[PDB]
Amino acid sequence: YYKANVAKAGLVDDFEKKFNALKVPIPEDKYTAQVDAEEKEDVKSCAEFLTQS
Amino acid sequence: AEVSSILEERILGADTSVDLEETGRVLSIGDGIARVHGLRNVQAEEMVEFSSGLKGMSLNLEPDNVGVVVFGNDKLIKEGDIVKRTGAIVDVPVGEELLGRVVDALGNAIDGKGPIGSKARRRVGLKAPGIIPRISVREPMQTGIKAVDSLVPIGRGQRELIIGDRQTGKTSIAIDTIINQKRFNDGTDEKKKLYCIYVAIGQKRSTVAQLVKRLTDADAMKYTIVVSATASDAAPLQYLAPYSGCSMGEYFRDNGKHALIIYDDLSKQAVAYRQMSLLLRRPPGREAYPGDVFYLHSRLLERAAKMNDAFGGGSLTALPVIETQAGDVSAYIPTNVISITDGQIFLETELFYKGIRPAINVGLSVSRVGSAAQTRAMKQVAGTMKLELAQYREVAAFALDAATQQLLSRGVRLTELLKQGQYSPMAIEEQVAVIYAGVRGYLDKLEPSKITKFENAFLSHVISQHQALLGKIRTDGKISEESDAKLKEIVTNFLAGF
Amino acid sequence: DPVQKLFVDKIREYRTKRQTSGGPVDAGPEYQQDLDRELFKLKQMYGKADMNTFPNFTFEDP
Ligand SMILES: Nc1ncnc2c1ncn2[C@@H]1O[C@H](COP(=O)(O)OP(=O)(O)OP(=O)(O)O)[C@@H](O)[C@H]1O
Ligand SMILES: [Mg+2]
Repeated sequence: YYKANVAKAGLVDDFEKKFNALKVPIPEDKYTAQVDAEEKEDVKSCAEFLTQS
Repeated sequence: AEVSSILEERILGADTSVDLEETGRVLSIGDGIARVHGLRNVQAEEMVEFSSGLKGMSLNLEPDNVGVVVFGNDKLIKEGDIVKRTGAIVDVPVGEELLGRVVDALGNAIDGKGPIGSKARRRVGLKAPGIIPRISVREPMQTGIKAVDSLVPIGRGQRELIIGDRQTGKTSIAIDTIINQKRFNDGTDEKKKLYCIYVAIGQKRSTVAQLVKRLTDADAMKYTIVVSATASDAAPLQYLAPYSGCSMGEYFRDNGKHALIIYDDLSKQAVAYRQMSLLLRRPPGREAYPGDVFYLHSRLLERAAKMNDAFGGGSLTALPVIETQAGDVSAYIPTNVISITDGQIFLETELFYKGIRPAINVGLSVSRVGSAAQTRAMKQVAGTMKLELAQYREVAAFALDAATQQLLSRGVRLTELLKQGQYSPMAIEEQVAVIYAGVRGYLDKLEPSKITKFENAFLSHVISQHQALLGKIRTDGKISEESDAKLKEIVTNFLAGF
Repeated sequence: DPVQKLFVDKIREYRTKRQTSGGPVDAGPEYQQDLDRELFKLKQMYGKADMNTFPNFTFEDP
């Protein structure tokens, strides 16, 4: 419909095709570095705190 | 290119037929009222037309001349003009073709968007359904406001009244009711779909434009008609707009469907009628309103019926909006419409500014249907809430012992529970969940200033994790024992975790 | 139907308008002035982006 109500159907067709080809990026887990924290806990609640308790 | 072509398509079909028509000469035109001379066979409240394509209605049939009211501007009618009778009582288009269209009081499209494809017409001045077609009000009309769905419930076929001062939140209640019906209209069953009609009388065009764009944003014009007789529209149009909208809704109820019509305001239809009547020279009455000012409304609100299953089963709810002056409910038109309607919804400025929004004064607001036209879950919970607020209101004017201190605590918790925002109506099951949490003494631990937080948060939790429970409550339409036990554990868990 | 002389007269002035529309005939300066006015209003209301192709975003991760 959007292409069927525009004089330059070619320009909107090009917009549509560029939309089809081009996607979007996504973030990763660098901010999630808190990963490391879990390992440290594995010492207290299970190695240091657990054993001493 | 094709623009001119579609323009020609309009000429291609014209109105060749010229007929021999009865006429009359305008003896005197002034103030919007013409005194035609002739038109011997013109009927009463017939539609006549002027030489410039401008319509009018023959309201007075005096022996020597016919008093005609012009549906439009009056500068274009001269003396000695020509008035042709159309031979048809005033009538308007009706049908599903009107849905989503803004139209004027006479059914002419007002937003461009082409014309109306209506294939049928209905007379504005039709008699109300008899005593036999109707049947007591059974289903509930879901408004979305907690305080209206719980404390002053509205059924389908009822005629509630929203009465208050200026800028207390009446059009807001109307728009919330309109927007809420989206969930039912999107679904599948046709027994819940409710088509909404909004009659905007005397409101400046900017307000109606804001309203229409607001409905479009909430995607609520799929099923809404807007009949606007704004301030700049001659009095004969603001007079007639309620009746046009009521015909558009009578079409729906007469065909097994359900409709909602919202006159906004009727206190301005009364003023337009008074202007008409004073310019036809009819003697004035009390406050200058004509004597027939009660009839004006009673014949209009009596068309909001609930047809029995033999007559289709369709219904037509009505929510007239009145405007009082400084809360003087005892005025003239307010009292007339109060004694015409079923329930009422009193909005008060002292409550609007005290933080209670919607200002619904639950103490005075009434609904004759009450029990009936309420879902079983809401019936179970709102009853205890009603008793608790009734007790609280007695001992509220001050602010000791544990029992009454806890009574005040519960009352305040419920009060802050009943508040709400704008254009965010809630599904009935969500209202039940919130009110249940509030009334089962759970919130009594929390501070009151924080209650709103809980409310919001609680929903955003239940709306995702516990969709199944809400679906259960909706489908079964009651708080069964297992549903109650669930609700209990959900609320107990959430309260501590927050 | 071949009788309504006004009907065919309007159709004829139509056909003439069709043929003569090489450029908006009898436009006058009001034509251009208006066109500009509402074009500028629409441009302002919509945006100033690269009104030709897709402008790029280049977001920022959390
Ligand atoms: N539930 C609500 N929460 C917050 N604000 C509200 C609520 N209801 C109404 N209002 C406010 O009240 C104002 C007036 O609302 P509304 O137009 O509904 O009242 P009204 O009596 O119809 O006004 P008028 O009669 O002048 O047209 C609005 O600007 C709105 O911000
Ligand atoms: Mg309003």
